[PDB]
Amino acid sequence: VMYYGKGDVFAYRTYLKPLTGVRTIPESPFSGRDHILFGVNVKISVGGTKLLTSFTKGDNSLVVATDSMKNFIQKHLASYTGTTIEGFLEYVATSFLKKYSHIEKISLIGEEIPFETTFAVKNGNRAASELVFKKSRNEYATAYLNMVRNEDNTLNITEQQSGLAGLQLIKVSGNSFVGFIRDEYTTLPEDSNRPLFVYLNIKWKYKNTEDSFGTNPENYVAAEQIRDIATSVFHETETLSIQHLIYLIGRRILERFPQLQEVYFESQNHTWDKIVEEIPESEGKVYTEPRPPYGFQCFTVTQE
Amino acid sequence: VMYYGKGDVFAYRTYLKPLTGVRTIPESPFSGRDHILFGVNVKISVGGTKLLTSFTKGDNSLVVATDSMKNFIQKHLASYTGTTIEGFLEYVATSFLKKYSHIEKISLIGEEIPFETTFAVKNGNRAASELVFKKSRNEYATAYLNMVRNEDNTLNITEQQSGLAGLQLIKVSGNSFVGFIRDEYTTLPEDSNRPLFVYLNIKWKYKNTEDSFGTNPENYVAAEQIRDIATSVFHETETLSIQHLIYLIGRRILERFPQLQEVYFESQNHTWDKIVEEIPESEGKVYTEPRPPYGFQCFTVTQE
Amino acid sequence: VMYYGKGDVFAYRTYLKPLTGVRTIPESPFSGRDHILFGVNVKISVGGTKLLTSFTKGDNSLVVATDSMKNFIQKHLASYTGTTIEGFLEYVATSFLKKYSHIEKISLIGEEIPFETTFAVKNGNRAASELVFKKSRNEYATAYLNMVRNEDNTLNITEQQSGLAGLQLIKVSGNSFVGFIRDEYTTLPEDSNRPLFVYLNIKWKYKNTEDSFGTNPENYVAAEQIRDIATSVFHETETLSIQHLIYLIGRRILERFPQLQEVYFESQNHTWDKIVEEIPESEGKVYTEPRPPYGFQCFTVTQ
Amino acid sequence: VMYYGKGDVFAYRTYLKPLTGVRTIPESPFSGRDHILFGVNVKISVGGTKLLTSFTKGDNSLVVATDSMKNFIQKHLASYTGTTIEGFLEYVATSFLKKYSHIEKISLIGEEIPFETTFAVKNGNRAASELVFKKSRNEYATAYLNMVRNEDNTLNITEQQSGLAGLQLIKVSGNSFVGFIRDEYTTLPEDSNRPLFVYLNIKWKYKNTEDSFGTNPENYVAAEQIRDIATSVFHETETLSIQHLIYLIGRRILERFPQLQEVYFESQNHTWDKIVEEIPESEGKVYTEPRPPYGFQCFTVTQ
Ligand SMILES: O=c1[nH]c(=O)c2nn[nH]c2[nH]1
Ligand SMILES: O=c1[nH]c(=O)c2nn[nH]c2[nH]1
Ligand SMILES: O=c1[nH]c(=O)c2nn[nH]c2[nH]1
Ligand SMILES: O=c1[nH]c(=O)c2nn[nH]c2[nH]1
Ligand SMILES: [K+]
Ligand SMILES: [K+]
Repeated sequence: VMYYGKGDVFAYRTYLKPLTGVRTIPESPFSGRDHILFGVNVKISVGGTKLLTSFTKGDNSLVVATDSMKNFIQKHLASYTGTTIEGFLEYVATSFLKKYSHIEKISLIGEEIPFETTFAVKNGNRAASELVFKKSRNEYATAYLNMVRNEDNTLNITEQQSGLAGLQLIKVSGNSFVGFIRDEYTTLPEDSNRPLFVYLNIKWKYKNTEDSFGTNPENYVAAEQIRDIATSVFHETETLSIQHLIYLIGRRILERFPQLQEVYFESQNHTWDKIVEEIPESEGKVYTEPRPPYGFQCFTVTQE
Repeated sequence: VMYYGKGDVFAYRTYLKPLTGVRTIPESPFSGRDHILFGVNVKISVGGTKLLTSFTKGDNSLVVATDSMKNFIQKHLASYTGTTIEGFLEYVATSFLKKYSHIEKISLIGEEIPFETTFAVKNGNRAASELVFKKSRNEYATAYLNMVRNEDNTLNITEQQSGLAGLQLIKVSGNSFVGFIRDEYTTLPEDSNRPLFVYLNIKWKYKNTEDSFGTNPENYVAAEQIRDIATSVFHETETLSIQHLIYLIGRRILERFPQLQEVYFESQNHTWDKIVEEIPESEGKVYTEPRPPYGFQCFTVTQE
Repeated sequence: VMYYGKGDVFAYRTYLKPLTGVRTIPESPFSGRDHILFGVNVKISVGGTKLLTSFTKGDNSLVVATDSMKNFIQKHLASYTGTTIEGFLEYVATSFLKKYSHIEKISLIGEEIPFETTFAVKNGNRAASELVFKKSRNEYATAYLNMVRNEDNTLNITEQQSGLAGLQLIKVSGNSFVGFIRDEYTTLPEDSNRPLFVYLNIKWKYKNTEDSFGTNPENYVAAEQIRDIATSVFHETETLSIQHLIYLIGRRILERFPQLQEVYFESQNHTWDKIVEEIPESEGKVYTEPRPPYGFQCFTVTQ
Repeated sequence: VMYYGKGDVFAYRTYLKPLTGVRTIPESPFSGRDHILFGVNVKISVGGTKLLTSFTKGDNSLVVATDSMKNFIQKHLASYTGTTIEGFLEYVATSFLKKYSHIEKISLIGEEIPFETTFAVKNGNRAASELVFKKSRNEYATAYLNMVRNEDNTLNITEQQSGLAGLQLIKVSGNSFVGFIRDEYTTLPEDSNRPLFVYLNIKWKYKNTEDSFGTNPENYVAAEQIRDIATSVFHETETLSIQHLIYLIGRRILERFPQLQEVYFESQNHTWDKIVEEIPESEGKVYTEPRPPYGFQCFTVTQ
């Protein structure tokens, strides 16, 4: 292996072109993005056979400084005329390979830095502010792109993936975990009604990479829509396990977005431990945080 | 000093009595709390002269185990019939001093563990779920209560404070920082239009402790309402500094809630560094994260 | 309350004057610091009645920018000719009040950013490198100082405290927790031999603030020495609780350092849950991490 | 992809069999581990075609609960008679596949939870305590293993890697970064003498997986030895970049350990920004923390 690059390249852009013209689904009100404020955290990795002597001999002649990669990304966010993180990565990648002909491969990650709207009173009414936003440390969209230079100096995308990370969902009832193996290693009781708490990271891959860019926005799959599918399916389903839930989420995603080829889940179980099972004159209960060990699941659903 | 206790006592309750009957303000739609899910992280500290030998001699005779304090808190969340974190702390404190007559002082912190609503489709329409909620790692309500046992075995509250913590607000324009001291230590340029990014922790104290409990909910001051005041005032104000902003927020809080005696702010400056000042054919700009050092302000506004 | 300032002012200096000739105690090999690399994270807070209009009116006329306070701290680390964090804070505080006559109060915290030695082969044998150091995320020294301007324009230190933060110690055996209250709320079993795991933050105050500066190193109390007292006392003591342990650590500190007036402890309990009590043909056991709730204690011992 | 498992399975064992008799290298004093306290954080992942319906149908008939995998790991730390994390993973993997015939693949990660010795006064002199240890949040050893069941029902290790994570090293002088591309995107100045601060994660693969287990300790490669090679090489080398440094560390590792097939590096640059270039009557400088963006390098050296 031989790569180098820059991580935590934060870049915040005001007044990116808005995303509109999207295709709606039943599970989501999502209709676009205003883009008054657009934040992204970028990681860039580059490789190429001609970088070998930068390691073996300390020869920096063909080294693009990682600080210069940071400048490149931040300057390109200023000149980007598109509407998605996916399209921003394509713009950076193509531009970088065109600039540096000795680079054979570039890999990019972009993570949304999300902001939410806030309320303000003016002119006699309360409305969402066009100026003041709230930083969110909850779920966020992601994008991944890898591009190569071939022998003829043409460029090709070699992998693209979009995602939603950091979704944390708890369903207070309507979940069971029963019927698992009971042997000399089993101390977990069967539970016909648990408050399942799952962390979800969901990633999708398009059949046609062009649909990821937003240039024809009706073919874009928005992380907001994926989020809303996940919450709807969790609500709708008497869950039998996390494994069962994520399969059903993935099936719904692929049904709503026929332009997707596959969806990949990384899930974790953070369900609370029960303290009080019955409260006089109430349907409530009390729970608390478990010990650190967490279950996890990794699963792909494909159109096939 | 001589105290001991338990921290990170997480407790999650389903179906707490809902908070309703609140008094509204122009800046906020807030109208109550459903309390389908109510999470709190509690810290308890206790003291008393009769605990001295637990330190000086290793005599545990009068030691309530900190693990038992955890049980006490979690069991009392199950039996709590009120509607606020403030009232929950009062219930725990009074109950604990009544149980343990050798304890002279108790201090409690409760921090909300907030959950947000999610969307689900059922019966032909999309609506907010009554079952599936999203864990929020953004701003959260707080409460503080200290109670003492006097010589006659009567109990008194000796300090109460409510709060909002973890609010992170960025205003993209309409903020200046000019006119500060320019001497041999000054390298900061004057800036007539910066994207001010502030972290806010806001705490308030009631004139009458009873109003904090929710028993007559029209006198309660909700953290949600305080949040919405903060965002409105930030939007409304051409800010001249963070100091200027927080004074104005505090004045608005005290005007809207005459039952409050004072409000206290801890603010931090996290404003981004500018990278690109002018973009062809756009009003946008690009910014990035600053170096670690952060400014901060601590300020009290009183009805007087 | 009316204050403002700057936090997370990191400042690293190479080749600070070495601290040498500190009086040793039996529990610790410490006698000084080479200061090839000296790192500190500073927080500065300032107040004064003349700052009122910066809040009430948005008037920045008397505002020293917090960015300028960062420059002030960093430049003063370059000009500091002393040997301790405590003395550096005094130098910053005195200098700032002398510079800015409208400021009536300054509070400073300094937190060591610690670096440990590493091995390098020099002339065929391993020795400590004089160039390569390892950044440590374990325990670190601390210092606090509050200085005011009086009505007669003299400057006065009103509060000083030094400390050791982030010490995490686990003693595998030789600890009990028995005899506590057993009532309706008690589920914890008594334990005559637990692997007590404590986090310790230890703070001390000097009788004479000048001793904190290091100018006469013989009277300086080093956080490294406090660390080694804590480990020695934990080892020597069949503990009966954390409360019992911290009292005994405090007494030993005050006995070793008669120039101190007080020692203050903030401790937390992080003892593991036992999973396997007996292993064939072994004295060992298996444990795991507990649920999140943690006990804590706060206690002052005075000289 | 179709896998599931358990993460953050902490397990602490007292009095694991000591690791002794490891062949030493010049850069390191390491020859063994006392194992009075042995901590590991384990992650387990399992797969098999017979798990399909647990996802597609909600059928838990063939689901080993992830909670039960936690019990399995913790009980096997109690019964483990060997001396290394690598060997513990092999024991868990073999045992799990032998127990659960429907599982075709198991992947394990083990991360050391390191504890350092402390001083106690014993018979009038400081010595290392045999009871009191300090939890370290610095560098730690790692191990990875993937084992499969073949069609003929033999079990086979398909991947093994050991490592050292979290090493943070700063060399105050004797580092340059010059000669890189200067074009429209370049603002970084050349620097002939920077205080290079690197984070290093170093991973190695053995030619013969058995050598990783420690059964013949003479062939075991200890993370402590890798650490000390890295510090020695950093000290000895006038570095020309991180890229140059990690290549040289890798070559030294492979020279010292002919039983290794490869070494893999993940490095990050955290070098401070210079604030004060010259201090009167001193060789020292002042630096501060940079903005967040960090450089990184990934590189394999092969035997
Ligand atoms: O949904 C779950 N899947 C599992 O595999 C599991 N194991 N323990 N609890 C569990 N819950
Ligand atoms: O609002 C601000 N207040 C300050 O005190 C300050 N100092 N630097 N920047 C600043 N911004
Ligand atoms: O040392 C201890 N002190 C306490 O107060 C306590 N409570 N539970 N366990 C404890 N251990
Ligand atoms: O050692 C370094 N390698 C790099 O690639 C680099 N880029 N900026 N600074 C750097 N330092
Ligand atoms: K819709
Ligand atoms: K309203």
